[PDB]
Amino acid sequence: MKRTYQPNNRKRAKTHGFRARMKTKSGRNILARRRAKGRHQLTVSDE
Amino acid sequence: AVKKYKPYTPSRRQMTTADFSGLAKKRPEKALTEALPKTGGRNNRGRITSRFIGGGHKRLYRIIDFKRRDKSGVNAKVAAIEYDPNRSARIALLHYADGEKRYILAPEGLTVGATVNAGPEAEPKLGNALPLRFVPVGAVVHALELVPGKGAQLARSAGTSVQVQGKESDYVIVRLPSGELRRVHSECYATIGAVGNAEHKNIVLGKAGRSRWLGRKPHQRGSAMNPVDHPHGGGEGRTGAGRVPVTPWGKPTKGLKTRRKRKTSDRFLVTRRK
RNA sequence: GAAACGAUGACUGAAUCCGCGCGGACCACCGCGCAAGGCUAAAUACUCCCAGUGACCGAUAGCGCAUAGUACCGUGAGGG
RNA sequence: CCCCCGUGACAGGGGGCGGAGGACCGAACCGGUGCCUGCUGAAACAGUCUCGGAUGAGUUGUGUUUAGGAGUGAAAAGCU
RNA sequence: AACGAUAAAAGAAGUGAGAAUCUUCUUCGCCGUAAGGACAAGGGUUCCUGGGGAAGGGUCGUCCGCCCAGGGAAAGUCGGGACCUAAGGUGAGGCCGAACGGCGCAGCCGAUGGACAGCAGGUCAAGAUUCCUGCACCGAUCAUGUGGAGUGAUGGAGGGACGCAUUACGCUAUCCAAUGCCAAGCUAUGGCUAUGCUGGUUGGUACGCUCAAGGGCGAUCGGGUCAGAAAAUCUACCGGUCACAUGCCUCAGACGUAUCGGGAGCUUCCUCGGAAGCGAAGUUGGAAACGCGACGGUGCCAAGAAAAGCUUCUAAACGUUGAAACAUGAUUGCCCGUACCGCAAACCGACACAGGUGUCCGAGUGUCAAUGCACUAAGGCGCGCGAGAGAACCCUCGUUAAGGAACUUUGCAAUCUCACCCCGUAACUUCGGAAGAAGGGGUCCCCACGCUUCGCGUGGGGCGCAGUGAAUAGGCCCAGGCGACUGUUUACCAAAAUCACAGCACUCUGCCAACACGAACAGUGGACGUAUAGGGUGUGACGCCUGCCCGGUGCCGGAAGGUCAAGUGGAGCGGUGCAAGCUGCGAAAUGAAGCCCCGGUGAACGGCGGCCGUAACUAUAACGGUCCUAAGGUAGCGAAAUUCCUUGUCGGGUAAGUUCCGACCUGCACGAAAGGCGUAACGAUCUGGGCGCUGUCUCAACGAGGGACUCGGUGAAAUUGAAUUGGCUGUAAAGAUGCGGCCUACCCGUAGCAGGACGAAAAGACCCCGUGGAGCUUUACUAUAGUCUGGCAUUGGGAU
Ligand SMILES: [Mg+2]
Ligand SMILES: [Mg+2]
Ligand SMILES: [Mg+2]
Ligand SMILES: [Mg+2]
Ligand SMILES: [Mg+2]
Ligand SMILES: [Mg+2]
Ligand SMILES: [Mg+2]
Ligand SMILES: [Mg+2]
Ligand SMILES: [Mg+2]
Ligand SMILES: [Mg+2]
Ligand SMILES: [Mg+2]
Ligand SMILES: [Mg+2]
Ligand SMILES: [Mg+2]
Ligand SMILES: [Mg+2]
Ligand SMILES: [Mg+2]
Ligand SMILES: [Mg+2]
Ligand SMILES: [Mg+2]
Ligand SMILES: [Mg+2]
Ligand SMILES: [Mg+2]
Ligand SMILES: [Mg+2]
Ligand SMILES: [Mg+2]
Ligand SMILES: [Mg+2]
Ligand SMILES: [Mg+2]
Ligand SMILES: [Mg+2]
Ligand SMILES: [Mg+2]
Ligand SMILES: [Mg+2]
Ligand SMILES: [Mg+2]
Ligand SMILES: [Mg+2]
Ligand SMILES: [Mg+2]
Ligand SMILES: [Mg+2]
Ligand SMILES: [Mg+2]
Ligand SMILES: [Mg+2]
Ligand SMILES: [Mg+2]
Ligand SMILES: [Mg+2]
Ligand SMILES: [Mg+2]
Ligand SMILES: [Mg+2]
Ligand SMILES: [Mg+2]
Ligand SMILES: [Mg+2]
Ligand SMILES: [Mg+2]
Ligand SMILES: [Mg+2]
Ligand SMILES: [Mg+2]
Ligand SMILES: [Mg+2]
Ligand SMILES: [Mg+2]
Ligand SMILES: [Mg+2]
Ligand SMILES: [Mg+2]
Ligand SMILES: [Mg+2]
Ligand SMILES: [Mg+2]
Ligand SMILES: [Mg+2]
Ligand SMILES: [Mg+2]
Ligand SMILES: [Mg+2]
Ligand SMILES: [Mg+2]
Ligand SMILES: [Mg+2]
Ligand SMILES: [Mg+2]
Ligand SMILES: [Mg+2]
Ligand SMILES: [Mg+2]
Ligand SMILES: [Mg+2]
Ligand SMILES: [Mg+2]
Ligand SMILES: [Mg+2]
Ligand SMILES: [Mg+2]
Repeated sequence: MKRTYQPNNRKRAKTHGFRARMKTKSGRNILARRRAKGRHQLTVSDE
Repeated sequence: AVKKYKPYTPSRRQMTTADFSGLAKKRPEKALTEALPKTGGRNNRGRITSRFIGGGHKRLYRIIDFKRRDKSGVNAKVAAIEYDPNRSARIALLHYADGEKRYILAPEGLTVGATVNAGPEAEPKLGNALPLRFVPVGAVVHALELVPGKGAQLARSAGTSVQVQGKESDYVIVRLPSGELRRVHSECYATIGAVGNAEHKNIVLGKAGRSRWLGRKPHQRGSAMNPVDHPHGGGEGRTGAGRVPVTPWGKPTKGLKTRRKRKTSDRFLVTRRK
């Protein structure tokens, strides 16, 4: 019928982004633990 | 007294409605009309602490100073008796002879425009701010504080009357509406009379909607739920209990005193609400 | 457990030299000791990185990659 | 509300006028009642025909809040 | 097999290496409250030009949303920011907390909202309230003037400022009519020769003693200090005073005049067709918004955000020979967003996918009306495989002789029925209702007559089988069970008898309320609520009602006594050294709640039950009824959603009735708020009967459309030990094509059937096993959040 993924720019960014991911400890942690895996895709800010 | 309804719709029989024919029709004073948002029962953690709260109709706060001692020693005159959706009672509009308007709670009878006072130097009339000691023995009153200046926290629902059993020490004995006898520091304030609305108690709600319109989301028998959900759950049929009646939290409902056993109030209650 | 000693949470908070602490309950004896103040290189651990070697691999092996955390999947963490 | 009609201890009865309702028929919208088709589908849940609400406890956009023995639930251990 | 909807295509012309598919033309077919148009969210160059053809395209492609290259997007007035605040998110100091951290006032962020200055036309291949033309508006700084003394905040008030439903007058959009006006040409095929046919018929701005429904509206003096910290020309109370009708005020809109546009077409050039010039009319009549006048009127209970801009006062402050306000000229104009797809081939669905996606505009004819139905306009398409065949069978549809539920688990399905008007309408009832009950009759075309119209009644005529002629369009009734009702529910096998509900009932709760989330004396909900409130629990409208048992459990209360922890107190025991002594152990009495114990408590948990004997073979259809726990069924009901015996017995209906309805009572095993028994009405509930209608059936037939079959194009799948894979009897691990024997059988294929290959699909979900698991339960075990409780610390003086 209708689907799981209905994009929302403001949602996307205010949810997964960088100011967001750094706002919390475990997101700092997500950050550097990504960086280590050599992500080009650091964060949905980087889309 | 109460409006009623011919049975044109199934639910438009038992339904009943207030008598607001004595309500000075008016959009409550601007500099007194704060904004109440609703709270699903969730608190600042977003979990439903209170349970079963939901929507209804947009409401606003009308500040009703209860400590009249901010303007006692002078009088005001009643200007209107408008309709507050947040109180079980009706409220009235004070025009203080010296400018300032206020809102106070409205008692039983008090006709629109009677000029009422405030101060220990006040006549036992309906609507007077009067300390509890200066109140006659056996007089009828409401709006009673648990300390001078705090705020009136007693007798506020429709047609309620705390009754001066009489003085004693500096703590005046008092008859709470619940059927309880309470000591009150005679420097406490009062507002003479029964609350009024009174008719309230009786209005038949009539249909689901009418519950919703006051924002009381549908209540739920745990006897519906399942084990996982709540105590009385499970079973194979419109099932009994199998344990003693009990809240979701398992702390018994039906005949279990719940007040905290040691307390500071325990030497101000001469009797029990029985 | 016969539970010494240290160690602290709550109550108690002694002696300072003819004194204090321990010697696996506890006592005398007889021994080892100076609580309540601090710093301290050295040997030791690791290895993102640099170099040298190899009865280690040579394209399904070897890191995941002869390179790429890319293509691709995932709203995301993440997988790859 | 407004007139005439009614006085056995009786709320009443006609006409005007009025616009009430979890009223009614019914598109949009909301939902899935029965059958059939579809079942390596057109689609990981639908199509046609039929049917339910259709001013109410209604329908929906946007911003936002609550979560894992936790949330949320007009209650099916459903949904997350 | 399939090529992704059965909206449908033909012929000509062109191009090319090649064409059913690409480009012109002329038709046909489909959408037209869309399948048109405009936005938003999302996507990201998909837009336009020129080119390409590997692959993407379900075939083909010369084509494309694919490939290449190049271009295209323009704002002071639209939208967002340079302004505001909501929910929410934050947040120095502040309150807490093993850490990370959790709170949290002001302030700040936060549009989905408040605020706010521009409209009409023109055009690129591709932009448009941006650019260009024409005429506006707003803020800002300077200057010449009118200056000629006040300006008016980080505080004051006013204002901003709001609900649903229904509705009066005026009006615009916008659409219809016509021998209005303008323009165009023509005579068709029997006629028409215009009184026919086709098309167009006012947008902006400015003024104007012109017309105008609607709508807002008071004013000034004085008092009270005590209202807004104070101030106070203000704002709020009190008082006085003012030509009620009103005028004061506004002008949606229309009429006039002017000016700028636009306008059917007409002309001219010319290159798969456009470039450029020109330009007529501008009427009467009618309809009419969800739009505007507007913040209008009335009714209603459920009682309808905030803040800035804005308007008014005053405080300081610098001024009071440059204070405001104003006119005019100059001058200035930041930041991103503007292409295109945007109900879809361009977003979300892995796809050029029968799904999903929020707001606006959405013409005409016919129709009681309408966003309804048929057909259309503008516009948009014919959905990216084709052609033929005209078997079985399959899907969607038409018609049907005689019969009419014989079908069957059941009328499942399908027909009946169908709109508007007029007649008429039952038991039952809560007087609302049932109810569109039922059952009839009318409906089209013409002429005359009346009436309030487009319209309609009446009268007479006319035609066809029929006149809501086509399409949209209820079958109805009798009687039960369950629930009262509208609602809710298992996303993706259950929509109900579930659940909710209004109502009633028990209890709990006196405010830092119980109760609930919680590192936690934080903070929060409860609630800015206050016992006519709040929590929890149960029943489930309404109506008559709701009995008997307090022994066990729970709960409330009671206190004599039995008691019980640490702690208080240590008589006495012993270890040791000569010893003063250090020490190990430890008894009496006292001692907390709680349990034992005494009583009360059912709309608390619950309980309201055992049994007697019959002729015969160790036995079957049947018996009438005395009654141990605390009591042993009051009303009402009863073969039921409950019934074992079971198709109980009787009655009704049927030709015939395990079903159904009434009664019966021997209730295996109804019963009163886990409600009892009823009840109008409601029901995509469930059950039986009827009337009507019917291919459901007897029993199928003919026809149609889409498949299946044939040809050209592209071309999957699950399966698969390997096969060169017959039948009967038998044997074999017991169901053999493979062994035995005997029969039969030439090689290959095609369309079809579903018996076999214990056919495929998922290591069976039933069952047993595992000292496997997880959910749930309690008076199974153990802890434990929480919570009660004595002592201890915060923790103090005193009086007796
Ligand atoms: Mg309830
Ligand atoms: Mg259940
Ligand atoms: Mg279950
Ligand atoms: Mg439980
Ligand atoms: Mg239970
Ligand atoms: Mg120690
Ligand atoms: Mg190799
Ligand atoms: Mg490799
Ligand atoms: Mg309704
Ligand atoms: Mg649903
Ligand atoms: Mg085929
Ligand atoms: Mg196709
Ligand atoms: Mg076709
Ligand atoms: Mg041609
Ligand atoms: Mg050629
Ligand atoms: Mg084609
Ligand atoms: Mg469209
Ligand atoms: Mg293109
Ligand atoms: Mg191809
Ligand atoms: Mg070519
Ligand atoms: Mg915070
Ligand atoms: Mg906005
Ligand atoms: Mg604006
Ligand atoms: Mg703006
Ligand atoms: Mg401009
Ligand atoms: Mg009108
Ligand atoms: Mg004509
Ligand atoms: Mg002719
Ligand atoms: Mg014409
Ligand atoms: Mg502010
Ligand atoms: Mg863009
Ligand atoms: Mg396609
Ligand atoms: Mg599609
Ligand atoms: Mg319209
Ligand atoms: Mg139309
Ligand atoms: Mg239509
Ligand atoms: Mg298109
Ligand atoms: Mg042939
Ligand atoms: Mg027939
Ligand atoms: Mg016949
Ligand atoms: Mg049927
Ligand atoms: Mg009647
Ligand atoms: Mg009828
Ligand atoms: Mg005839
Ligand atoms: Mg006829
Ligand atoms: Mg029908
Ligand atoms: Mg129901
Ligand atoms: Mg389901
Ligand atoms: Mg279903
Ligand atoms: Mg005790
Ligand atoms: Mg019989
Ligand atoms: Mg019941
Ligand atoms: Mg229903
Ligand atoms: Mg029958
Ligand atoms: Mg072929
Ligand atoms: Mg062989
Ligand atoms: Mg053989
Ligand atoms: Mg087959
Ligand atoms: Mg197995």
